[PDB]
Amino acid sequence: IFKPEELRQALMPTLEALYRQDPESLPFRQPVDPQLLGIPDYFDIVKNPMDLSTIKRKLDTGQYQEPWQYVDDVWLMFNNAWLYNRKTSRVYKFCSKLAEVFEQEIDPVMQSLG
Ligand SMILES: CCOc1ccc(C(C)=O)cc1-c1cc(NC(=O)c2ccco2)cc(-c2c(C)on(CC)c2=O)c1
Repeated sequence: IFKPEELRQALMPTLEALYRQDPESLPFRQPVDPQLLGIPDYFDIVKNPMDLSTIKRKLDTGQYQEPWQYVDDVWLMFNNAWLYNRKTSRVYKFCSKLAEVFEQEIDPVMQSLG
């Protein structure tokens, strides 16, 4: 069992590492609005959307019961972007950079938790 403050203290640095990536985190900081972005086909392909602001709010307000729920949401965000965007596209490459950063950061944090 995990207290929400314990999860926030341990996991927020891994999320901050993603936010720190500029420009690579810019497609992921807010939820995708297909109308604003001019990609109205998005929700036909991405049925379970996820973004950094949602993950941050969940961590801030205690909505995760255990750390693998947070890890699941981060990977859901990455997988959505790799599914929707073409392999040669800017956003796909940005996602791959974030995933490389996350893999480096999450491993020892989960070991300390556990
Ligand atoms: C239509 C192509 O855009 C996308 C396509 C797909 C996806 C996904 C996540 O699958 C995301 C984006 C996307 C990209 C960028 N920026 C750059 O790519 C960039 C910045 C600098 C160089 O490149 C910003 C935003 C964005 C958001 C989410 O919220 N806002 C204002 C709140 C935004 O501006 C969204």
